[PDB]
Amino acid sequence: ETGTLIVNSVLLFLAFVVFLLVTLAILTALRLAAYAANIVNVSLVKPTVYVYSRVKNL
Repeated sequence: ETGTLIVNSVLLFLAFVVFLLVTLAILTALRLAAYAANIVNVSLVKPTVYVYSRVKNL
């Protein structure tokens, strides 16, 4: 091409999203591992919402 970065970006971005979609949840497996230092290696992001607003306020 003569500088077409849309065909290479639109094609990659597509295969990229799907990758991040699942690859994302994976990162979660690590988070729960943190709670393992207290009781069990189980945790969630629901109770973490408290920070959602905090970070936003900052």
